[PDB]
Order: sequence, then structure tokens, then C-alpha cells
Amino acid sequence: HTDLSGKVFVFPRESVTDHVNLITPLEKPLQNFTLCFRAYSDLSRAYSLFSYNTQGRDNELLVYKERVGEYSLYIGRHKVTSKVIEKFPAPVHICVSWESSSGIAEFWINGTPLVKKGLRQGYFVEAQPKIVLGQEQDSYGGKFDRSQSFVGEIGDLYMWDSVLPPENILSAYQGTPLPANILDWQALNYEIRGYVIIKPLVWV
Amino acid sequence: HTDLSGKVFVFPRESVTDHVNLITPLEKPLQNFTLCFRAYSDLSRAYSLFSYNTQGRDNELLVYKERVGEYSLYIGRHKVTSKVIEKFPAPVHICVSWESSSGIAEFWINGTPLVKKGLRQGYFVEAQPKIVLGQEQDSYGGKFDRSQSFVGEIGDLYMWDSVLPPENILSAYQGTPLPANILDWQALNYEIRGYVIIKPLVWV
Amino acid sequence: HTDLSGKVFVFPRESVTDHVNLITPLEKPLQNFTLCFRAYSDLSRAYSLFSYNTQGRDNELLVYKERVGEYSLYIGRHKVTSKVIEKFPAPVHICVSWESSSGIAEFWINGTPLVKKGLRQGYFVEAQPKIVLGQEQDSYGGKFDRSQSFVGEIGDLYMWDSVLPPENILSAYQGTPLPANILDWQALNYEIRGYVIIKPLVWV
Amino acid sequence: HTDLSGKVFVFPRESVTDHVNLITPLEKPLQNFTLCFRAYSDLSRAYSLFSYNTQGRDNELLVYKERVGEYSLYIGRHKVTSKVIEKFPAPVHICVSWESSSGIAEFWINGTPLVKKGLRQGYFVEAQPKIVLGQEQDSYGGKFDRSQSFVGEIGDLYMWDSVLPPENILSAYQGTPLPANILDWQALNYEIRGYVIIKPLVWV
Amino acid sequence: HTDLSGKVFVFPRESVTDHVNLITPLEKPLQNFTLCFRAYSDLSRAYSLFSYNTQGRDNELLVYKERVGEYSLYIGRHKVTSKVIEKFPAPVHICVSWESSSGIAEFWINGTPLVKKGLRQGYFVEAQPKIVLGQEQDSYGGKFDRSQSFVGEIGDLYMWDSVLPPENILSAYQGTPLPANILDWQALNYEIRGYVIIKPLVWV
Ligand SMILES: *[C@@H]1O[C@@H](CO)[C@@H](O)[C@@H](O)[C@@H]1NC(C)=O
Ligand SMILES: *[C@@H]1O[C@@H](CO)[C@@H](O)[C@@H](O)[C@@H]1NC(C)=O
Ligand SMILES: *[C@@H]1O[C@@H](CO)[C@@H](O)[C@@H](O)[C@@H]1NC(C)=O
Ligand SMILES: *[C@H]1O[C@@H](CO)[C@@H](O)[C@@H](O)[C@@H]1NC(C)=O
Ligand SMILES: *[C@H]1O[C@@H](CO)[C@@H](O)[C@@H](O)[C@@H]1NC(C)=O
Ligand SMILES: [Ca+2]
Ligand SMILES: [Ca+2]
Ligand SMILES: [Ca+2]
Ligand SMILES: [Ca+2]
Ligand SMILES: [Ca+2]
Ligand SMILES: [Ca+2]
Ligand SMILES: [Ca+2]
Ligand SMILES: [Ca+2]
Ligand SMILES: [Ca+2]
Ligand SMILES: [Ca+2]
Repeated sequence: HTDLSGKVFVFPRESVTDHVNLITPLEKPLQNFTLCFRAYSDLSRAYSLFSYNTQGRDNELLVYKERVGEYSLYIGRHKVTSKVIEKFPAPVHICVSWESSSGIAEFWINGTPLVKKGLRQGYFVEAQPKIVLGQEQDSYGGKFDRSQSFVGEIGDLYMWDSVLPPENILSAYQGTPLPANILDWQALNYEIRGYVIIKPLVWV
Repeated sequence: HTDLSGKVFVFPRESVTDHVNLITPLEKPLQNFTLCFRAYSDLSRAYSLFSYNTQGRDNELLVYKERVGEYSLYIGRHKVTSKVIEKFPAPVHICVSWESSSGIAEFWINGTPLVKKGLRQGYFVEAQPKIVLGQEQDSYGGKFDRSQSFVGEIGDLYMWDSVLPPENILSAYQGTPLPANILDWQALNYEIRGYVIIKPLVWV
Repeated sequence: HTDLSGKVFVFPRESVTDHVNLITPLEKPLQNFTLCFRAYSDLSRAYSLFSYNTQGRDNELLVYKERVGEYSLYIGRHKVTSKVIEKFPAPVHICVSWESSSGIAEFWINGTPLVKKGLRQGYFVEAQPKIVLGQEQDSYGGKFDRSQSFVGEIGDLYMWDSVLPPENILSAYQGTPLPANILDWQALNYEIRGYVIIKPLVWV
Repeated sequence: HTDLSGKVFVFPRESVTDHVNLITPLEKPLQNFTLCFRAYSDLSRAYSLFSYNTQGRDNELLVYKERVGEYSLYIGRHKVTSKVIEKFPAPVHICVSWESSSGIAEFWINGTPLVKKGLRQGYFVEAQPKIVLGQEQDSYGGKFDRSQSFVGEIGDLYMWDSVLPPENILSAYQGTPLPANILDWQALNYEIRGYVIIKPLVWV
Repeated sequence: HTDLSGKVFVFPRESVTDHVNLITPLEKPLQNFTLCFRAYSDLSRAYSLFSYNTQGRDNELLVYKERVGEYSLYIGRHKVTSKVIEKFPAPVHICVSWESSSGIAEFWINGTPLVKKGLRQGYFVEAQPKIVLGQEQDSYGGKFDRSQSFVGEIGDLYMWDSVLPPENILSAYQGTPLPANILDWQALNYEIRGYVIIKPLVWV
């Protein structure tokens, strides 16, 4: 509903209040997905990048940054973590995909593939989520934790109900994502809560 | 007023005495500003780069270097800090802007944007400042602190009453800044106190 | 058998179970061999890359990574280790050859030769192995150890009953290996046990 | 008196005895000077590069290296130090100038300007010096200290009674120095004492 | 008597037994020499590269590597050491010359000159040596020490009875050495003892 092309959400301070709710009419459990976005933060502590909870289910789909050079994906509370060489601080483009049939999770950082890991083969990610940027949920939509808050900037966020092949991940990294059907930065339905400011993306 | 094109102020030693007063007929409170300048220092300790105090108000607008790789902006005593990868020692070009309506502070270091932070949304920076280079003020024009003194060289200082877009920041970095209406290096009204020497800029 | 051109085995989690059995029909003791393969793992702990045991004989031919930058070859329980400068994590191409007549072991890492070492001169590597990827054997086909399990991806595996000269090693590294007579990725007889997934090779 | 083009003094060992006296008919106190030379040493401890003392005055003009990356100039016992990024060990080209009227000292290391510092504004460096390479003087011509001795090679030394502008500094660095009126490598009047060997310059 | 062009000695293991004796027609004491060779080792501990002892005289001419980045030359039991920036592990080309008349020792590492040092000015290196690769002699031909043994590969060894100019050093480094009258890799008289294997040089 809003085209955020060329813009970012700025989470300008540490808080337990500041967040964006992302709204998607996701009625069917997810068997496959890819999520891509850009982020720029100079936090050294742990923080959540993308928090997806469902009723009665915490950490149903969570992209979490434990520390520099380490990215984690949670699926139904279980997690995998893969490492990468990265500068700090530095803008980053992140893609992560997961496929129920194999359980394989693929992280791509700045268009470079990390080591594949695997979890929750056969599982379906539950539907009707609450999806939050800026805070890590411990409840269905809430129970945030200041020490897990994201401070910095996020943009170019897209989510597909399939596993993107390498050349489509590269297209997203280059700023030309293929059509996305779960979340789309160019037609995004969202709710700002607390202190979140929309600004031009100046670091790509 | 003096055209300091191609020249720098040299603060050649640590002291509590040496400083430059910058004079501007600033009568109305500031809602928006951008400040750019070049500096070269081999201090490892903390130091003030640009100190702006008003009657009864400390750190009304302060650009302060905590340590290598970390830049702070104070607005009305409140502070934000953002990090960057930089060599040490090394000449640097710094721009910082702040916008009351959003509270957003943007640092640019050698033409590269740091992570945005936010403070004092809705605040107006007071007018009738005393503006000092070389020392950090704790009073209106004084109460300096040797351990916060700037030792080294500063040049190409410009201050605008608006937030510069990236193209204008890069122009400043490259040595062709837009005309500036609060402070302008090519028409600077200043007072040297103590040991400050004007020399050609040899390090750009 | 199976042509795995353009594919890898993914060992997506640490376990004492997940492995691939590799079957060679060439049944003879080995006086000379070369083994080449690609691997991508972000483990920092020790792990087995290629485990070849015979009846009643542990570590008959073993390629083992004790830590970053250090590759070990075991021949008949004796071991040599050579060091290399490598980024971590990073995909790697590994070739190792051994020649009974001299005892010389040559490791090549990304087409660069490591320092030669020597062991078991005059020895013959025993015939009729169980050859395992993903786990380190302590028995004939079993007695695995989760703390030595391989997590990550292996592809482009070839094994010859001769010592390859540098030009052939470079050919393998570049993706044009000479056909191999003990094990060949383009005609591989394998058995997956437990959680191992075949995926496209996306990192080379 | 001697043309040392393409040659260095080699101080091949640590001692309290080995040195070179440089003779100049300098009768007028110095208001301005520049000194350039090349050096190559693998000492990590402190050492004197150029020691100029006058009767009753220690450290009248001294260029001293306290540790890697730090160069000091003394004028009349007072000192300033500036820092630089440098590899170790590595050959270096050093220029330093000082100007009484401003007190400004400029170090240039491999043609790169260090941060300016200032000392002894208004002072005149005393004439009738004893000038020593290889040792640091604490008396007029003597009282050396082996813990301050220079072990290594020095060449292409020039001293002018003016402050060289950047173009002339770069010319010296690139091997086209302006002829010099206090000390000049093409016509150097020197006395070797102890173990000092003249050899071709093979490193720069 | 053997042309070892394109080949190396491989010392494939740590031992107190494995060594090569080099045989030269040298009855006259040495006043000048240059020694060049190429080596590739991943030892971190100290080791001997070239050990030349005479009757009743230990360390008469010894090239020894105490630790990464540091090369030592002994002449008649006296030693000098010079430092260099180098990668580890990495193939290296080493030349060292010594001149009795000046005492000057020149090390060149990968065609780069180290800081000159000086020792034993006026001394004559004794004749009738036993020359050993692979072990450090403490007696005339023996008393080896496993903790000083060279493990790895040595090739392209030449020794001249003169001090080579830089152009000739660079020629050796580049693979076109001048003919050498004390030891010549292309016409070498040697004795292998213990486990030493001749292999092609694959790392140049
Ligand atoms: C998702 O995964 C693929 C297999 O790669 C298909 O099995 C697909 O049907 C899966 N599920 C869907 C589209 O819902
Ligand atoms: C400053 O900020 C902008 C908003 O982009 C404007 O609101 C501008 O009017 C503001 N204030 C002034 C005095 O120019
Ligand atoms: C192995 O090594 C080759 C060449 O080095 C031959 O010597 C070969 O006979 C060796 N042994 C074999 C093939 O059994
Ligand atoms: C010396 O230094 C120069 C600056 O380059 C001038 O200031 C000059 O007047 C100074 N004084 C003398 C004696 O030459
Ligand atoms: C070295 O020593 C003797 C014997 O070779 C002379 O030849 C001498 O000239 C040599 N070289 C020099 C410069 O001393
Ligand atoms: Ca949670
Ligand atoms: Ca939480
Ligand atoms: Ca203050
Ligand atoms: Ca203060
Ligand atoms: Ca085993
Ligand atoms: Ca085991
Ligand atoms: Ca002194
Ligand atoms: Ca002294
Ligand atoms: Ca010895
Ligand atoms: Ca010994």
C-alpha cells in the first residue's frame, strides 16, 4: 500500500517501544520462503532483524544477529547459524531461504552464499503471523526486549513463498528483486509504532 | 571577514588557552542545520571538534570525538554516537546534519554516511551562541578543559541552516561546497585567542 | 551410477549418524593415489573430510582438519600435517596425493602446493575400504564421533590410483579434472545414510 | 668535501662509540630550517636520527624516534611529536622543518605530511653546533648512550636554512632535492669515528 | 656432478638423522662469499637453513632462522640478525653475503634487501668445512639437534666466493643465477643421509 522504493525505516534509538508491524494476508502455512532485505547498524550486541510469531508460538520464523559475522534463522524455535567475513560497521544485504522438504536454510550475504544448514525438515511455518521490525517478539505481537532491539536502518525488504535460485538472489542484491508475493517493499502495508522515521536510502 | 580558502587553523599544542571564536549573527533558533569541516589530528584521547553553547545551556550543539572511529553529536545536552571504520592517524572530512522535525542526525565521514540516529525531535537549537574551535566550552564562551582540547588542524568549515542532501555533502567533501549561510570558510568572521596559527592546507 | 556434476552433498547438522558411503569397484591395495574435492564449512572445531578404514584397521587413509589453516593426512595410522594461509570461513579446493615409494604426501589448497611431508614409505594402503564422508570412522564403516562430524558441503570429489602432476591438479581445481578411476563425481556409487541432502553447487 | 651520491653510512652494530660528525660552518643562529634524509633500521627501541648540540645546550636540535610510528623534534630542549602509519621494518624518507616566527614544525614521512605541531615560537636555534649521526649527544660532541644509538643505514641527507614548501619536500623524497646550504649529501664534510662503513644505497 | 635444476631436496619429517652433506673443493679460507637458496617450511620453531662447521669450530658459517621474520648469520660463532616482513607459511628466496674487509653482512629476502649488519671485520672463514642441510651441526659433521632440524624443501642453492651486487642477487631470485664457484645447484656434489627425497620444485 506504500511504495518505499529508495527509502528506509530508521530506528533511531534503543528502546522497547519503537517498531514497525508488517501486514500480510498469509492464511496458509508456509512450506517454502525467501526473505531479502538491507540493513545498516552499528550495534555490537545481539539484535533481531525480522521477527515472525504466531498465536501461541514464539520464534516461529526469526532472523537474528547474535554478533558480528554470525547470522541465525529460527524455524519453530529451532535454529541454525552460519558465519561470514564482514566489515564492521557496514551496510549489508541479507537473503535467507528455507525449504520444508529438505529443511535446508540458505543465507546469502552481499550476494555471497554462506554454508547451507538444515532444520525442521517436514515442518510447516504457521500462518496468521505478526511480523515485526525493530523489536524481537516474545508474544503474539509484543513482549519486546530492549536488549534485542534493532537500532539503525532497514530497507529493500521482500519476501517470496518460494526458494529463490542464486541468480534471483543476485538480482535482489543488485536492487532489482523479482516480483515478491508475501512482502513487497514497493507495495508495503505497515504500521509505525513509537519512534520510527522514514528517510531516503543514502548508503546504497 | 576573511577568505580562508586553502588555509587551516593550526592548534599546535595542548592547552586550556588556545582557541578560535567563530562569529555569526544568529538571532533565530535553529530548526535544521548542516555542519561540514576537515580535520587532521593525531590525538587518541577524546576531544571537541565544534563547540556551540548559549546562555545557560551547555553542549547546545557539540560535535565531539570520543575515541577513534566514534563521532558524537550533542543537541541541547542530549547525545547520539555513530561508528565508522577509519585509519589512524588520518585526515578526515566530516559533515553532520540534524533536523528538528524528525530528530534525525546524519554523520558523513569522508563522503560515506554513518548510521542515522535520532534525538531532540521537536527541539529548537537556541540562538545567540558562542562558537569555539580548539576547546570545549562548559560556560557561555569559556570554562575550557585541557583534556578536551583539539590539537591539530581544521579547515574548510561551513555551516548551513538546512539539511544537505547527499549530492551537496559530496560537493563539500570534494572541495566545491554550496554557499553556506551560518558559517562560511570563504567569508569567516573569527577571533584567534592564544596560540593558533593560520597555515596553508597541505594534506588534502 | 550417478552423475553429480554441478551438485554437492550437504551435511546440514552435526550428528553421530549422518554420512555418505562411497563405493569403489577398484579393489586393490594402494601404492599411489590422489584425492581431490571441494568443501565449504564454517566449523572451527576439528572434523574429518574423508575417512577410509579397512577391516580391523582404523585411519587407514584419512584426511582430517584439526583446526583452521592445518590439513592432516593419515596413512596406516601415521600422520603428517601441513599449514596454509586461508580465510575463514571460505570454500576450499583440496587435493592430496601420496606415493609409497618415497612416502611423500602433497597437499594442494586452491591450486597452491603446501610443504611436502613424508610418511609410511614402502607401505601399501589396504584394499576393501569403507569410505565415508560426513563422519570419522573408528570401526569398519562405523563408530562415529559427533565431535568429528563434518557439517557443510562437499562436491567435485575424484580419486585416482596415481600421483597427479601439478598440471592435472590445476585442471581439477579449475573444474576440468582428468577422469578418475577410484572415485569419480560424474559416475559415483554412493549411499546416503541419515540427513544428507543433494543440492546444486552455488559457491563455485 | 665528499660526494656521497648513491651511498649510505652503515652503522652495523650497537655501540656507544660508533658515530659520524657532520661539519658545517654555521655561525648564524637559525630562525628557519629544513632537514631531509633517508633511513633504514630494524631497531624497535628508541633512537636518535640527527643530534645537534651547542656549548652548554643539550637537544638544541634533535630528531628522535621514540618508537614505531612516532617522530619527535626537539628545539632548545622543548619537544613535539607526531604520529604516522608505517610498516616495520621499512626504509623511510623523513623531512622536518621548523619556523621560528610561528613555532610550527612540519614532519613529512615518505612525502606525506604529519599533523603540524608548534614549539619555541620566536626562538633562534644556537649556532656553532656539533652534529652527530649514529649517537645521541648529551654533551657538546659526546656523552653518548648506546640505548639511543642508531643501528642501520642513513643516506641522502640535506639541511637548508629555510622552510621548504611541499613541492621541494616531494622533490627530495623522489630523489631530486634542491641543493642545500647547511648540509648537502653531494658535498658532505664528515668524520667517521669507530665502526661506520660507507656502502652503496641498495634499498631506495 | 648432478644438475638439480627444477628439483628440491625434501626433508619430509622432523628427525636427528635426515641430512644432506654438500661437497665443495675449498681449501682456502673465505674472505668474501654470497649464499643464495630457496626454502619452503611450515615450521614455527627455530631451525638451521645452512650449517658450515670446521674442525674444532662450531657455527663457523651458519644461516639460522630463530622465528618468523628474523634471519641470522653466524660467522666464526659471532652472530647478526636482521628482520623482515614476511607471510607464514610461504616459500622464500634467501641470499646472504659477507665481506671480511668491512664485516658487512647483507641479507636479501625475496629480492628485498634487509638492513645491513656487521661482524668479524678482518676475519677469515676457516676452510675444510663440513656443510650440512637439514640439521644444525654442533660438531665437525654431527651432533645434530632434532629441535633445530629443517623440515620442508630446499632448492636452487648457490654459493660464490665473492659479494654479489644487487643485479646478480635479483637474477638468482628470478631464476637465472650466475654460475657459482663454491656450490652450484646445477653441478652439485652431495650425499643424502637418512630420509631425504629429491622431487620436482612445484612451488616456484
Ligand atoms: C515448496 O517446495 C517445492 C519443492 O522444491 C515444492 O515442493 C513446492 O510445492 C513446495 N511447496 C509449495 C509451492 O507450496
Ligand atoms: C526545517 O526542516 C524542513 C523540513 O524538511 C522544513 O520544515 C524547514 O522549514 C525547516 N525549517 C526551516 C526554518 O527551514
Ligand atoms: C606408483 O608410482 C608410479 C610412478 O611414481 C609408479 O612407480 C608406480 O608403479 C607406482 N606404483 C604402482 C602403479 O603400483
Ligand atoms: C623564515 O621562514 C620563512 C617562511 O617560509 C619566512 O617566514 C622567513 O621570513 C623566515 N624568516 C627568515 C629569516 O628567512
Ligand atoms: C674480497 O676479499 C678479497 C679476496 O677475494 C678481495 O677480492 C676483496 O677485494 C674482496 N672484495 C672486497 C671489496 O673486499
Ligand atoms: Ca522471541
Ligand atoms: Ca525476546
Ligand atoms: Ca560542555
Ligand atoms: Ca567540558
Ligand atoms: Ca578413526
Ligand atoms: Ca574417531
Ligand atoms: Ca641529549
Ligand atoms: Ca642522551
Ligand atoms: Ca652449532
Ligand atoms: Ca645445535
